[PDB]
Amino acid sequence: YQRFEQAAAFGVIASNANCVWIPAPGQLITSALEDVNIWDIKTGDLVSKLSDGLPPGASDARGAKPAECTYLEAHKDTDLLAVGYADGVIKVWDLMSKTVLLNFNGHKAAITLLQFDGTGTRLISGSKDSNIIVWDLVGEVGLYKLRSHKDSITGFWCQGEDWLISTSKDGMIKLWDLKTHQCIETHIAHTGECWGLAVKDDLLITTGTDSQVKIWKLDIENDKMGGKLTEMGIFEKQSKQRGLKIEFITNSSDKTSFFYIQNADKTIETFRIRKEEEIARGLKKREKRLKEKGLTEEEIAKSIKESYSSFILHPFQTIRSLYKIKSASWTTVSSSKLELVLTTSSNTIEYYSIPYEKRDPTSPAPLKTHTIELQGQRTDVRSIDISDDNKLLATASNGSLKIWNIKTHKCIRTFECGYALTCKFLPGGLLVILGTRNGELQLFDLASSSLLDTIEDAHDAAIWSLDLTSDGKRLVTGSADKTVKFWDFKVLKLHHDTTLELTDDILCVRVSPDDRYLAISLLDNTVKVFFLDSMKFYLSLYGHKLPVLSIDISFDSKMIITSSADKNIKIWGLDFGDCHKSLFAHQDSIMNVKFLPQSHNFFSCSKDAVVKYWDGEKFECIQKLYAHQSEVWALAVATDGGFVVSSSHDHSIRIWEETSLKAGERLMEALDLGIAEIEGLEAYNRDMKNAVLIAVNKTPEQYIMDTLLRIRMSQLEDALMVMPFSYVLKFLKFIDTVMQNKTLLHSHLPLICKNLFFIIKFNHKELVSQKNEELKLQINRVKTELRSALKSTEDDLGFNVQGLKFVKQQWNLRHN
Amino acid sequence: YNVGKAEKDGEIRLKNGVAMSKEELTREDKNRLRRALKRKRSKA
Amino acid sequence: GHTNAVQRCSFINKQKQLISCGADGLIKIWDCSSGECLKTLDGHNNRLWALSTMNDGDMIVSADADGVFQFWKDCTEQEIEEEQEKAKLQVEQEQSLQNYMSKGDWTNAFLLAMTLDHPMRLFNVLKRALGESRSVIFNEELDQAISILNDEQLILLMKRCRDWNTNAKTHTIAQRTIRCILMHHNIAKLSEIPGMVKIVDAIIPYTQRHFTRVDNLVEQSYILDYALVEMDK
Repeated sequence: YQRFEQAAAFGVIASNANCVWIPAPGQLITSALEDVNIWDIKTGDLVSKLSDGLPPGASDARGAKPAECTYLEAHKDTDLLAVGYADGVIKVWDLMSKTVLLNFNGHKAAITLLQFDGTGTRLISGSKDSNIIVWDLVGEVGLYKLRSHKDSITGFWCQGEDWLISTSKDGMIKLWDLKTHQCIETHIAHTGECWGLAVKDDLLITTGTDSQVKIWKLDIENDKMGGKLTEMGIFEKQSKQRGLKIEFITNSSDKTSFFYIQNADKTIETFRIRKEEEIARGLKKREKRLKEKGLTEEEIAKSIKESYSSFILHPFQTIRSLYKIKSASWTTVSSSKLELVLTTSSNTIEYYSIPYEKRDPTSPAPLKTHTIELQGQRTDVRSIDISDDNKLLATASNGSLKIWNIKTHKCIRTFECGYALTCKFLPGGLLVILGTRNGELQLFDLASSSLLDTIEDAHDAAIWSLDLTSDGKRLVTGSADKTVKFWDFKVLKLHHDTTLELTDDILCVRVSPDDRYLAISLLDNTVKVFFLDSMKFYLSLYGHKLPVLSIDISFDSKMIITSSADKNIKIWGLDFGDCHKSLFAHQDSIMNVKFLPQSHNFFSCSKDAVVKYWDGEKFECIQKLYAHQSEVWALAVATDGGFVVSSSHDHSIRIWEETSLKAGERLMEALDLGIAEIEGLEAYNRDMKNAVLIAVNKTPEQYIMDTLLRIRMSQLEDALMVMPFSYVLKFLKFIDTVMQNKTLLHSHLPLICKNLFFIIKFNHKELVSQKNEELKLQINRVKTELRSALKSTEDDLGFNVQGLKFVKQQWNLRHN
Repeated sequence: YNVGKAEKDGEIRLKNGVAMSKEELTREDKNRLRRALKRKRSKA
Repeated sequence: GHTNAVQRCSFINKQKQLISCGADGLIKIWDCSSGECLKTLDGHNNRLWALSTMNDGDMIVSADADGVFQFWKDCTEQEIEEEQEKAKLQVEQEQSLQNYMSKGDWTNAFLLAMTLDHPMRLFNVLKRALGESRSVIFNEELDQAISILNDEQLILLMKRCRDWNTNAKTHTIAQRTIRCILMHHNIAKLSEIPGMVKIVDAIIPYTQRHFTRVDNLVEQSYILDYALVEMDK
């Protein structure tokens, strides 16, 4: 067999990620599923597209869906782009070279936020796994992990090396000490989640789930053990939905500050930071108004605290868009006007300009200056088709019908229509016919670029299916009104010919290539085959647990495939209607199945985002194609069979083209290292008057001590017997050095006693024979501190047992 | 007297004599304790 | 769910809930959407014929057949605030506790661990506070902290000291803390605390076992003395 590989992917302008604006209105960097698009806002054309490589369908290609981009961060000075993916992988991209420089893998979940430091040598990443990791770009390593948060990292602020403020979906705000790698402060930002965080000097603003927005002052140098973050006031934004992102921009000329609160709904609410003189002017005025009202000074002071937020903040303007907003970013700040750029969940980029003078804007609503919409569709494509010449691809979606050039991938024409469900080219490639959900049939002409005819009363319900005979003169349309209607093309207008009334709703109607059979899928889990010439009932196919969603008939009119919502593909013979094989193809409903022309091999797409290549004779899956991120709604096969086009819920149109040591010995080694260091320091100090230990970061006494602890007690006594006498003198020296460290002595006092006494007992004879005066002093010393440490513990034990006994006596006396 | 189960519902007390409040335990400590309990009940 | 006849039924919280009274004297607040009894108010000992609501059920009055009125006031908003303030305080104490341990402020970290009831942290605070004293019982500040403990904190602390004592690897920390308590408290007061005696019942037998040990270790330590005299020969 031949392999199918992703030749091209297009139709996506902005996926589920943020947008990065770069000055030249300048260019915009947006995510396109696994790839990153760079757009030019003025022209609306795609400048460059970043793709790592490994096209889907290749043998080297991975066997799962590629990870989508989730966050985009670009360091303007260094011309680097950091891209975070849904699997927790960070890829640093050389924007000039359009290639991957570094690859970081430290997160177990999707990356929620990336941030270059000011100097551009260190990169901070937050992910849905609740960890913040600070990377070293020059070193290509993860410096450390910050692991206090118990949920996804929504936002964080780090403008200095010393401190970091982080927000998470668990509703906590945490101040980090980057030099100690610890959390110093923790406050509950909001009663539920906490979603937004923007910091400007001491001012700090956070947004929760509701309309409440809190204000805090950031006094980093307070150093009281608390109060580095103190809540000031609460102000309610108009939008009741959660606030996702907050961003500050300052006007250099006037030092004025503005920010927005991007809402989960179709609104961006902008605000202004009042200058200090305005606040003082307002404070004096409001005091006069309240004083004139007769309020007491204490009440006036309390009122000012209640209305504290209003003094700093002024609601500036609200931006309303036709579609839900996915991300927004400040572009340019100037005295004349204020500009914003945003991306919607409906696959478009919008540019907004706000002209203003002094406190308030000049115009009631913002000015939409630019939009990038031509190269995409707002709603998901429900049906696609390929012209007989294999050059034009028509993609019908809810509200628009767009037509593309398979070679250039550029949309040629756009037509406004209803909720289109099925589309098919007429022969010659010059006309298109749609079946809308309202029961309307719409016919379009490409050269005229306009609609020729509309039949409003074509069907009483949704036209779920629509097919054409090989001659191209007859049209068969199935609808949820339980009827099949035959139409003729006469010079161009459509005339109703006949009606076939069936017992249940109709989901698919297919005409055999030889025009002899007509297969109809019904909502009662059956497929009915008719003789097209006579409309005489021929066969009924039974065996699907759930309704059949697609039908296709082999080129020689011998086999018919049926795919259903029960996840099974059934291959039938038209001679008698017997089921040759039922294949458990996909893990979800199978939406479309098509035969490859002049062959019995067929393709299948399903809601599980997989396109599979099958052998119609061996009933085996040839190739699994993992490229789509969501449901694949429509599929189309070229007349030649050269390529297969699939469109998915993710707004992407993809073209597939045919191509050890034992105890005692470890102790002996530990003694050699530790006592070599101890002796070396002792000799060095006397004159004045290693790699392993440095790596473990332990003093020589502790290194030996840990080795003793790990030795299992059942092995400990026998391990010490193996030690030579030369190592026993080493052992005694080690005990001598431990005696000086009282903290280490009492921590492991019983263990040292058991070991020391066993060594002396086992080889007492050789110890006494030695005439070393230095050894005598060590034993004299080791005796004294050993007794005192033991007696101290015994003194506490003896004191308590008598005292606790006395307590019993008094309770007994008073209660008996 | 013998050390038994933790009297409070939010604490784990082992027969070793060490008590562990669920609040103070890290997520990593809690996971291994849960898996350790899973082994204990399995053989039981 | 009513044990007897339901005499009154009125909607509260707009469509969300329904409140009903019955001859069983019980007022049940139901959820209309799910049809489940969220709350049961029992302030009457007889049948309830009359039930009036004001401000969408923010105020509810029910009259018993005996002649008793119950003026119910909604307090869901009040109760959640108490929980939020309690939760806010707990988060502060946790963070302050961690900071004190890292800084080594054992005297302050001891108090927080007692209030929050964190045994592992309490053990580490006492264990490492003891280690510094090796280099009256613990410290001048920390002994004072133990002294000011009230009866409830003492009983909790002695329960930990009881459990730590059973293990020979951790009894040392238990003995000194007990020694500090005896040395900085009125022994008469300690006896009167209910349950203190039963806790002291468990400590004494284990203390005697630890005393029999260690004392033997003192005997074994004289092998060094016998080594020295042999070397002197």
